[PDB]
Amino acid sequence: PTEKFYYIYNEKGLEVTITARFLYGKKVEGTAFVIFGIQDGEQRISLPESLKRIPIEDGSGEVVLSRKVLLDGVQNPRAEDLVGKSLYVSATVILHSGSDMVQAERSG
Amino acid sequence: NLDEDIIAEENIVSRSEFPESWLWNVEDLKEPPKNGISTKLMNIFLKDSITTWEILAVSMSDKKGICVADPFEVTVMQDFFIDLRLPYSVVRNEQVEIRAVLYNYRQNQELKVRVELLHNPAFCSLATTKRRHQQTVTIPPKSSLSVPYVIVPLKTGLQEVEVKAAVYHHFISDGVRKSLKVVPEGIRMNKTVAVRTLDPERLGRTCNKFDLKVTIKPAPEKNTMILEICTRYRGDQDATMSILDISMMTGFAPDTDDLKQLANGVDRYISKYELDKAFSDRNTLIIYLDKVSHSEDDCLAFKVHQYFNVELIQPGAVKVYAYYNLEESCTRFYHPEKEDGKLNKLCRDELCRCAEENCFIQKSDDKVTLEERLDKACEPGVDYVYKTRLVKVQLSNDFDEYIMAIEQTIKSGSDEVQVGQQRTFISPIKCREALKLEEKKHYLMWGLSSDFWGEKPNLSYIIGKDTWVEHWPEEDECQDEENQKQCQDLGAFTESMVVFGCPN
Amino acid sequence: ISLQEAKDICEEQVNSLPGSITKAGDFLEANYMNLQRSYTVAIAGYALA
Ligand SMILES: *[C@@H]1O[C@H](CO)[C@@H](O)[C@H](O)[C@H]1NC(C)=O
Repeated sequence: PTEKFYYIYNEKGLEVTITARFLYGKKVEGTAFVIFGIQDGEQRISLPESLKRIPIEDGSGEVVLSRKVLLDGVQNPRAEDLVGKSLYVSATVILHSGSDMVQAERSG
Repeated sequence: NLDEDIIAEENIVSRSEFPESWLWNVEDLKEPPKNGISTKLMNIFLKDSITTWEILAVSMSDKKGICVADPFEVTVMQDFFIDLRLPYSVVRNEQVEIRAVLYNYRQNQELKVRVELLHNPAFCSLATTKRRHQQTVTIPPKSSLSVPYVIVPLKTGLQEVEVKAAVYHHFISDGVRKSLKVVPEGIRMNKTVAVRTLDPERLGRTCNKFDLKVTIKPAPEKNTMILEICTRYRGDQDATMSILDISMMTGFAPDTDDLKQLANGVDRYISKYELDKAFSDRNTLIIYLDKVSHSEDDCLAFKVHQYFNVELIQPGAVKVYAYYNLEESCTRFYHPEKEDGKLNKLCRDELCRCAEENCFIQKSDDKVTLEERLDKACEPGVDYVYKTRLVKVQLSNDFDEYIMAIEQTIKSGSDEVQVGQQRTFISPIKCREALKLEEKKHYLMWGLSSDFWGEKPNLSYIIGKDTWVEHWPEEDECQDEENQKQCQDLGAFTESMVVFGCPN
Repeated sequence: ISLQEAKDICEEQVNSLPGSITKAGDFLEANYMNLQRSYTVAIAGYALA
């Protein structure tokens, strides 16, 4: 994610850059599965409405979570309870080969 | 023998060493220092694994103390190579799928590859000892291709797989050689009757998330057929994005425009490049779904075309799972005549062997003389040569059983055969009609000691690649002047076999 | 009124609802005075209530 945190008033919502590369030193061509969630200490809550199915372009990619979509999910719309909650992102990317598959995550 | 211009599989030094870690080394810094620096240069060898090798070190001098280092990166690769992608926990005696990805990082040069899945008696493959399984393919520069291979783990433990790919009008070859774990099930409890005479004589002193119905059907009007799939989820609420991995019967491709027609389809999407991929080696397809239902059958179907003509065709494969979870997947294999698309093998209590090699020793050759006839009968391999009469016949899906009536023991071998005895010979269903075999006919037959199914006295017989069979008519069916030449060589084969016996 | 009868019920599963309530009642209040019959008077009064 562009900035390490989530800014509550960032109208953009959140722009995310996906870098995917082979171990030997070459870039990957494919398609991605992006899912997010929230963690409250040891308590994690999954965010089902946000999953986006998204292409991967010459070892580079951009994904955008528009602020409109973001806010429709939330349970209690705005409160102080929300602070102290962190976000985690699980990525599942499949090659054009259809064969190899990688689970990735940004947490905290 | 079409083309002479490829590197022989027999000379394809595969990639062998794939440690997940190594060089646990410990080396000492004896060099005369300059600048206060002893410098060490350890000439080493580069493992047969293509990855950047990260190097981590620690200098323990007793005077200055410990010291971690800046990790060192050695970037390893070849222009063109393979990597093979397998599962881990496979189950012995269950047909599975693997995928082999050849990458090509040549910038402007396309490539034509002949690649063989290499034969292994631990696996039921399509590759017999003598009948190679070589697939020919073409690669766009700076692109890689996914090749499926469905197999049966016949044995347990650390099994290695090898595939050697060689190229034409160019230089390199490569080979992957990679092990994993095979294991057993142990149930053998499928709808047993109370006493089915399963026991021997001498002993003693799974798709849980998914509904998946796949059937490949034919077309009305080279050859094109229909692929049909029929899927569902088993739960309380409908499920999230599900994925399909679909792979092509050897030499197959979908209908490019019906593919396009389906992608605009509701709840579905296939990106453009795997959708406008080329007809040249379009072989593996991945289709992602928005959601899948728990309430009823939502099927799909589309066309497949035959790019290259080969008589025998790897089953297609279809693997479906929720976007999040691969391990609770469900895999089906298809084949139009093979029900559920499974290779023919031969099974007893916990053992199986692969029954997929040529039906019998090849017939119709110009040469049918006594000279070659005897030569294949004077070989040591021939354990038994019998002459019986097709008495009974059990036909079935799996195999087709011919009950043979041995009256004379021409040459017993490692067999204890009594006179006027009834014994069971098998032939796979794929072969049945090619044999043009009818009951009530005499047959003079022979095989090997290795080609005996079971243990004594509850045994059976198997007709293999090198088994020889030939019908024997009656006395009233050889008096024809047309049928002279056959019955001539039958009489002289017999007598000179009988009088002389075997030479040795 | 049918929607708002079961408010504080479908707030967790569907957070769209409060919008449909508000703008429907807005359409009421800006355009409630200009009615003639009492039936429409009565019901729309209650929903603004
Ligand atoms: C169970 O029976 C079915 C036929 O009814 C057969 O297809 C399958 O191979 C059997 N499974 C085992 C583990 O024997």
